[PDB]
Parts: sequence; C-alpha cells; structure tokens
Amino acid sequence: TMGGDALRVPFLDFATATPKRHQTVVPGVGTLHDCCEHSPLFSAVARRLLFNSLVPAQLKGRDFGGDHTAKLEFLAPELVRAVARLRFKECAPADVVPQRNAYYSVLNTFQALHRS
Amino acid sequence: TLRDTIPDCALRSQTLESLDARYVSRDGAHDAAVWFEDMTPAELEVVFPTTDAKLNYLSRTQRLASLLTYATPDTACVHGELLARKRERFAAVINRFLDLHQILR
Amino acid sequence: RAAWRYIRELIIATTLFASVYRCGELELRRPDCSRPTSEGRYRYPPGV
Amino acid sequence: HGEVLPATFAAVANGFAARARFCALTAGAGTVIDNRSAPGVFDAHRFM
Ligand SMILES: [Zn+2]
Repeated sequence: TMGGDALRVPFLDFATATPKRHQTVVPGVGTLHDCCEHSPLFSAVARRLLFNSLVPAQLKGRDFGGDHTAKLEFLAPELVRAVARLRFKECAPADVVPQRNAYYSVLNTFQALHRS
Repeated sequence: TLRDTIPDCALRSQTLESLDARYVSRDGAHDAAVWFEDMTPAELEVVFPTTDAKLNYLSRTQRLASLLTYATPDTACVHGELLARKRERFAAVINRFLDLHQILR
Repeated sequence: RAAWRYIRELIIATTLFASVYRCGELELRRPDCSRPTSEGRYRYPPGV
Repeated sequence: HGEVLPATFAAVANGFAARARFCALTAGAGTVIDNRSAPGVFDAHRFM
C-alpha cells in the first residue's frame, strides 16, 4: 500500500561546495550542482529509480528478481558492504537547516501523488 | 570527527603519486571523508555566471576544438570526413530553408 | 503593461511552486478584500 | 441629485484605505523577515 522503499529514504546530508545560486535539488537525493540537470546520464538514472517505486510488483515483469526490479535497482552484496563504510562529509548547521527543508519538500510532491 | 582530506594534507609542494602513497594508499589511512573541492575559478564565474552560460561556452569551445584538430601524412580518419559531411549537409540544408520560405511568399 | 507583466509573473510562479513543492498552498490573495466585521477586526488569512 | 457619486467615491476609496491599512498593520506583527535588504538573498533567489 505504501509502495516501495525509494520514496521513504532519510536525508543523507553529504556536502556541497557550490554556492546556493547554482545548486539544484534532485528528488530522492540531496542538493547537487546545476550541471547534474543538463546531463541525462544522471537526471535519467536518479529519476527512474524514484518512479520504479510507484510501479507495483505486478508490473515489473515476469522474471525480474524476487524483491526488486533487478534490471534497474541492484547492487552486489560486496558493493553494498563497500559503500556502507563510505562516509560523506557533514553539512554545516546553517546550511543543513534549509537543505533538509528543500529535500523533504521536493519529495512531498511524490508521496502526494502516491495518495491521490 | 571523520576529518576531510583538505585538513589532512596541508602541504602542496610535491607530486600527486607521493601524496597518493602517503595519504590514501597507506594501510593505516583512515579514509573517512568524501568532499570534492570547488575548482571553478572566480575569474571565470564573474564572466560566465550561469551553468547554462558555463555550458554554452563549454560546448562552443568543444566545437571549435573539434574543428581545429581535423582542419606524418595519415589524414585517413573517418572523423574528419564525418565533420566535413555534416558541415556540407548543414550548409545545404540552411540553403534550401531560406529560399523555400522566400518562395512561399 | 509593466504591471500586467509582474502580475502574470507572480501568478505563474505561484502556480509552478504549488506544482513542484506540493507542501505549500500559496493562496494568492489581495488586501483590497476582507472588509471589516462588526468592529475593528480584519482577519487577514494566510497567503501571499 | 443622484446617489451615485457618494457611493462610487466610497467604493473607490475603500480599496486604497484597505491597502494602506494592510501595509501598516503587518509592520506591527510577530517575527518579521523583511527581505528588501539583500546581503545573502541572491543565492536563494537564483536557486528558486
Ligand atoms: Zn579518428
């Protein structure tokens, strides 16, 4: 009823060195540079992994992996254990106050389509 | 806690491989940070102050460079021929796109 | 014409903000409304 | 005489009265976040 796990993720307030005059907010991920929006190789992967949560399990296919759409969202266990011990920086306080608001608000328009 | 690499290095009179072997390739290297520094120069932001403006320039110079390299004697590259054919077709297409709308009047 | 342009910009920006960031409601109001009740009360509701 | 002028006069003056009243009733409020001074607002304007 709640869909997938891709529309419930926590903040993950990594970092940014770009001025707020440039940074954009991709839903599901934090706030990245503006150049990540004119590059379809990223704005087509970070957006497909979101709508792959609204799609029910009866529409992934017939042999797609038991728990997820393996052809889109699959990470080997070694890679998951390797990126687990990867730790970004921590956002400055004066910068994490509005960053979390922007993140959880640009995602609300998805947890709002899943209800209408 | 979990300090970055910029508070770690603190010295920039060396080569890259020495710093690699000394800070990121040692077994004892804690390696507990990921932070990409801002590399754009203020002398370039003050003139192209927009990611669209920094991308149009980055594409115009790319087109220029791709024109200059293809314009000892090998000269047998398919990319030079492809650029030539593309330029000729573009010229011939704009040719029959102004005249066609001249006629329609 | 320069005022019509600013009004159109405000309206379309508010519409796109309601569409993108669904959290806000942004009732685009005008202060010329809200006539006073029985005495000295005007009760300006939230909005922009 | 006709009842038009003292009616349209009131109808017109009420708009400007209410506008000047809303301009001055909000200056006295709770936390005001007046942003007409822009020390660090360019970033948040261009981002949005
Ligand atoms: Zn070649």
